[PDB]
Amino acid sequence: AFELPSLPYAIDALEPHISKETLEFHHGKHHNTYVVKLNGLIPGTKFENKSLEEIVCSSDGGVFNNAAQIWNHTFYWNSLSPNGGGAPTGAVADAINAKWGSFDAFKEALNDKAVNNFGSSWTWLVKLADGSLDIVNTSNAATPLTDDGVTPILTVDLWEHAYYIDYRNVRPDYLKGFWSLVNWEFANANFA
Amino acid sequence: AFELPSLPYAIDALEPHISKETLEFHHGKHHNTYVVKLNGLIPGTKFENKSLEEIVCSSDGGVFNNAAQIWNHTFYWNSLSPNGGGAPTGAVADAINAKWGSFDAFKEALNDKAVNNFGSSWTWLVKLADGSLDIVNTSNAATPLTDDGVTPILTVDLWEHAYYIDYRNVRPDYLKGFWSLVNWEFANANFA
Ligand SMILES: OC[C@H]1O[C@H](O[C@H]2O[C@H](CO)[C@@H](O)[C@H](O)[C@H]2O)[C@H](O)[C@@H](O)[C@@H]1O
Ligand SMILES: OC[C@H]1O[C@H](O[C@H]2O[C@H](CO)[C@@H](O)[C@H](O)[C@H]2O)[C@H](O)[C@@H](O)[C@@H]1O
Ligand SMILES: [Fe+3]
Ligand SMILES: [Fe+3]
Repeated sequence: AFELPSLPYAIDALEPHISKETLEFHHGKHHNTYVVKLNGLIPGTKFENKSLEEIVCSSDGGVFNNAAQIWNHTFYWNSLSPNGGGAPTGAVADAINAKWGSFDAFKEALNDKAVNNFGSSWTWLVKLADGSLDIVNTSNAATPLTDDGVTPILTVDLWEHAYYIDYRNVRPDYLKGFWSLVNWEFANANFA
Repeated sequence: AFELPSLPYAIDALEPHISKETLEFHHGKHHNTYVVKLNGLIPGTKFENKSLEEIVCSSDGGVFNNAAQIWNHTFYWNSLSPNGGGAPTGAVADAINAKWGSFDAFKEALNDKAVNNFGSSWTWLVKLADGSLDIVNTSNAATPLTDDGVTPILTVDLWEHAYYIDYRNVRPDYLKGFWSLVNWEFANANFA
């Protein structure tokens, strides 16, 4: 069966941006529930012996909601880092300049998409088939991982459990936290 | 310009089921925000002079998300009361018996609809064209108000801000608070 990946850092490693408690519920409870829920759904079904990605790329309903959420979340914890934040670097920094003209322009473009992403959703930095960076929003469990020629680069969870303990209703404050945490390294690895 | 309706009871009136804080953020911030956003979008569009209900039955995208959320929320506040909870009464109680056989059947039915309502959503007790009761789920800002022949009776907000402060990730606990607060007098008024 599937297992809950270990967090890539200490539970308080992302303080003061994302709290030890948010990580305890978000990773320890929510992510974990998606994993039990998927395990509880695959016994004696096609998805029996398949990899997570194989499953998301081939299901609908409950199996997809749960599998995608497991993948989307693991992608999310990686998008954050106790040593991330600040100016982008290497190849990603450059492709962001190619696309938006500047990092600041990219930042404002992402924020806009994220604050306005209606309901439980996800906002992604992606690499397109033409090799260019773009920002796309997904709702609930939808993930670009299932889009041909689209390479997820980074993601921001916008379901309210991701920031309500720490920022209540103000997404902009949460996003301020994300930019302090952004894992550019994970970003460049995915990009290249 | 639309306005934030006043809360039907004191901010601590739903304690311990729904805290003073949830109400301050939920009613005082979340709901207020929809009001300001729709008030910001109507000017210069074919909605300027229409009623809230008129807007939500004819709008799209942003104007709809907003107007509907205002309607849904106003309905939601009325579905709770410091003097509600417990067994259904009068007309609604007997209709529940007619459809589900027993109040408990109805209840287990509804809880199951609500608990599995993926992402931001609403679970509704609606009165159908045939005169019977049914439970239906909408996601994000969708509302049965836009379905002809379908009269909305009660609703439970399932967006996470509605319960996270008080219950974190456990919707069933939230639902326990909802059944302690159900406003049967409002349900019966809408049914009659
Ligand atoms: O995994 C169970 C089902 O979850 C989804 O359906 C639920 O959530 C929807 C909103 O996201 C509701 O409208 C619906 O009423 C719920 O049952 C999923 O779409 C279903 O295919 C799953 O079977
Ligand atoms: O009012 C702004 C827009 O809100 C919705 O679209 C946003 O939220 C969607 C998810 O619910 C995202 O997919 C989308 O990218 C966001 O822009 C609404 O559907 C749009 O019509 C509104 O313009
Ligand atoms: Fe999440
Ligand atoms: Fe709400």
